[PDB]
Amino acid sequence: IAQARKLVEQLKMEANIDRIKVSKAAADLMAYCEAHAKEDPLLTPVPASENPFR
Amino acid sequence: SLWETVQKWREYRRQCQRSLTEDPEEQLLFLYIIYTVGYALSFSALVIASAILLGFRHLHCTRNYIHLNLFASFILRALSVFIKDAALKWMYSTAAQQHQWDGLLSYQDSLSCRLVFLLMQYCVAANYYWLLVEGVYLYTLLAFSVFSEQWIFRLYVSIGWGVPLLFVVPWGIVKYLYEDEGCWTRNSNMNYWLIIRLPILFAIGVNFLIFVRVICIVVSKLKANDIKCRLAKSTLTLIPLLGTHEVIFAFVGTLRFIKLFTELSFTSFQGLMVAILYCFVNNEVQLEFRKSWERWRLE
Amino acid sequence: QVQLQESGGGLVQPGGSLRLSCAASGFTFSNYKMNWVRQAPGKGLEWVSDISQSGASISYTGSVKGRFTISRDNAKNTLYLQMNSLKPEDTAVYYCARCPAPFTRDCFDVTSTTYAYRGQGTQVTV
Amino acid sequence: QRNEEKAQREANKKIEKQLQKDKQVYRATHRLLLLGAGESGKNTIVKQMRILTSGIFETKFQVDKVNFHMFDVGAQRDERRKWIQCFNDVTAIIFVVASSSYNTNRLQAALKLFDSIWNNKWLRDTSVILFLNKQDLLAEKVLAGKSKIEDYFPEFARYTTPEDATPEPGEDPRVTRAKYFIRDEFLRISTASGDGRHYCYPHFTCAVDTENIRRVFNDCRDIIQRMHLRQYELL
Amino acid sequence: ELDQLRQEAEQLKNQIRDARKACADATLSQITNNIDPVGRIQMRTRRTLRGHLAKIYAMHWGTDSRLLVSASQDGKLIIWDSYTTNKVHAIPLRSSWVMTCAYAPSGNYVACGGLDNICSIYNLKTREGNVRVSRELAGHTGYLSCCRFLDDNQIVTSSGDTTCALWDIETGQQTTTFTGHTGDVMSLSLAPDTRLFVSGACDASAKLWDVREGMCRQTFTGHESDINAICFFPNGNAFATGSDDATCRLFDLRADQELMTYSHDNIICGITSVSFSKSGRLLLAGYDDFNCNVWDALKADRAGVLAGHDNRVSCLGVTDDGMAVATGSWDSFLKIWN
Repeated sequence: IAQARKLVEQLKMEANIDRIKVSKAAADLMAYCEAHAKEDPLLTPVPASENPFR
Repeated sequence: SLWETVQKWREYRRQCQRSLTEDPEEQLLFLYIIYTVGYALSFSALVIASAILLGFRHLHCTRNYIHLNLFASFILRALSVFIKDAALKWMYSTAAQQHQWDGLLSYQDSLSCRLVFLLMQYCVAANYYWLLVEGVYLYTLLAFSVFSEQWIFRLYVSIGWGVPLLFVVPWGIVKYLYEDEGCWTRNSNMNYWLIIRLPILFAIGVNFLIFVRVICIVVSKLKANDIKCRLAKSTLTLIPLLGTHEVIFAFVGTLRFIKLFTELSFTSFQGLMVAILYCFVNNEVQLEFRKSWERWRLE
Repeated sequence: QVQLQESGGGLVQPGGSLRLSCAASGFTFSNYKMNWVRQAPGKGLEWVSDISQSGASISYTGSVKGRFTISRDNAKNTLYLQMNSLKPEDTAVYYCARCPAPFTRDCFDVTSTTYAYRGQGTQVTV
Repeated sequence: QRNEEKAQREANKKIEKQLQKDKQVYRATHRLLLLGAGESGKNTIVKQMRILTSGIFETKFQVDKVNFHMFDVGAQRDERRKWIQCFNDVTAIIFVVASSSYNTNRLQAALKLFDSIWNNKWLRDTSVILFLNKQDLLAEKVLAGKSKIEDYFPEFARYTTPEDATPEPGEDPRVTRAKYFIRDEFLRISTASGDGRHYCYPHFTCAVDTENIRRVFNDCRDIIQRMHLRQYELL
Repeated sequence: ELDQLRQEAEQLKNQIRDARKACADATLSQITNNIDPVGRIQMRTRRTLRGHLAKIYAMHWGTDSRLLVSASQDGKLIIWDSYTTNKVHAIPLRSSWVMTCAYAPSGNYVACGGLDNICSIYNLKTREGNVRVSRELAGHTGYLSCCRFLDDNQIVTSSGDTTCALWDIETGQQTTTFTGHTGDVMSLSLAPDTRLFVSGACDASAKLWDVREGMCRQTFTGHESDINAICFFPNGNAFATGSDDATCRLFDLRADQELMTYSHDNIICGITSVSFSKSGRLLLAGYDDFNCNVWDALKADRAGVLAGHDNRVSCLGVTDDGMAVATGSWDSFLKIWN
């Protein structure tokens, strides 16, 4: 009985959350990717002189 | 053919010295072609094989190390036979004249012939003891003889290589200081042939016993779990690896035509058989080749 | 969310027949083998029947041999159980259970007391 | 400068020497996963050979100077499909069963447990040693009349004692027919869809038998020998 | 009666599902349908660390991207130097069944744990100079499947008894316990700021927890089978879940809904580990097909394959600065790729 009440309360507090549109989240993700990928070693390999594994 | 001629010539020289001082082939070519093509095929197969067992970083285990040592020993034996044949052919083709017979003796009594003969004998011994090493390793695997790697692999390498040296150098020293004629080719004393043949016979007997016991183990496995076909296949796979074929005649003109033909025909292709059975048809090598082709085809 | 719902159970006189249906939603029906597990009062979960991905391999427990039969409609993504010659000892709760991973011959802990991919169950009394 | 990197190289060399010693002591021991159920009796099996929250137990015993290292799993949850993958490198999986479990049945739940172990993806190579425990209590259960094995398993009526049966002297034929029916149920699963990579080794063990140390050794020895012969394609 | 509460919970779930559907204005595929691809990405094994006997479940990088700890199923932790392939430390374990390992952000401590239900913490900077167990954390009732340090003194452990816990080292007793998962928890990923985290379990459902608050916040579903791996996106507003149905998915916390599904009809075996690149543009994922894979998190098309492991790939880890990617496997090998 206690578990069922806890689950119902959890669902109740989960329902009332701020759910933004999917387009906004996708835009934020793309902004982060295209603004921070300029220095991703795997995406754009650095010259093979400063890599400590060569 | 020609060694009979040279021994007749040296006996004639002995007779002349005594008088002055004391008294006041088609089948050969056929057999040559047979064993030379066999040894060439074995050399090619094993130089290919040793580049597979030592170039994958996955098959590197204690089994494949002994297999690679076997392959190296077979390659060494074939190479020594090639050198022996080439040297003999160059000696007889270049020097065969009536007045140039001394040129034969000057190189028949030289140390080069003796060194080549000792290398040939050492190659034979180091090939008849790596089969024994493979047999004893398999027997230890199947007879709860597990022990440390340092105490096992180094001992096996010693048995395979050093012990052949350790019973071919006494033969070399006893032949260098006692008789020393005909570059130690023919057997002057029987005992001096035994001091190099008996350990080989012991190795053959031991690996034959190992073959018998392994076949008994396999029969016991197959009894409980067709059966005859599987047992025959296992035996036919095991015979070339352990060199059991040598028990047929090594424990023994008339037969000399069939004897030489069969012995050389089997011996020349033993290397090819042990390469095929344990480097190409083997499952692990095939799986690794397929995996390599899969991981290369992505491009 | 993975959902399994079984229906078609109830009180029946001995010797009758039942048609229990198992509707499945949230996953590809074909990839998974599926099970029927029953729990009698006073006893733990017990496994009864199983059908594989293609429906070719069907296996039963000893107590239901020659009486029950099962099938899967992958197009209608549902599982069936049919009973024949009911007995008083078949009064139990029936759970339509799934397989934790796809493309496997058989899978563990289906009959556990804390499994996740099983339905609420149908009470069948005789 | 070189003194530092030489110091780390010396540390690596000593560590590698320690790892070689640990490999030597590790490759020489046999790890067995002991399975079964709460009513099977594996507790008595562990206690009998214990003569040399926690989520796993440990018992070390030597047979003929061979290290056996048996893992009894305890204090875990009912689900066992995620920690069972840790035991895909063990020599064998001992699977003890209570033969007299029938009369609910609870013996079919043992077959389904053995069915799932046999065909698991990571246990396809691990051979299973099968112990039919409670072989004593089965004798009186069938020699009582109130057993009725035929209702739990209909096929017992149509089953005849196999020719290769070797019953112990003084055993009732009805006892032996029931005794060998249970064994042939597990050997039905093992011989079906198992190829030749792993096998099953049934035994009619008991809780008052001292040979269980020898039976595990004599079957682990068989498993390793069959493994070596597969690398040589000798089987 | 419980029936009416069951229908109430079902109606609540239906309402939440309807709200999530309403919030789905458009699919992420359409927005990224005209984005620039990255092209095929290839990697080569720069280092190969050897010395572990049995398989490897656990591998964790340090904060300096130079030392990594690796756990082996024979009862051994090894601290490597990825630059020089030099074994700094080799620590034997009391329990030979270790399913996880960690590395303190300060680098002072490591942790282990597994089938013995105990998490042992080892201090590598002892005054004497050896390595000994600082303390063990007993109290869990199931095999400890993961454990990640928050700081030198707080450690969160997920166990097979369906509950996660937060422990304080000095006290040695459970500070907090997060319950609610129905199946056993497989992998939890700490937030980049270590204020929240995510726990994926075997009930085909993940949850978001506030470590300070002590209870669940959001629940995410969609998977059809066991969740084997969880990994936070670099900015902490998303996470990728890999499961046994051989599909990966990306969930956004604020949207509280699945965004993109990385799947392919060829893939049959499930994912066993996931990780993200330092910029979040590259999602690495190990599989049971004995080889890893590389995806682009936006275009959702495979852009690379990491083959070279001849057994199951169990642990996959990208460095903090995103230079190298280490992969350990069940063949007892670690491979560093660059």
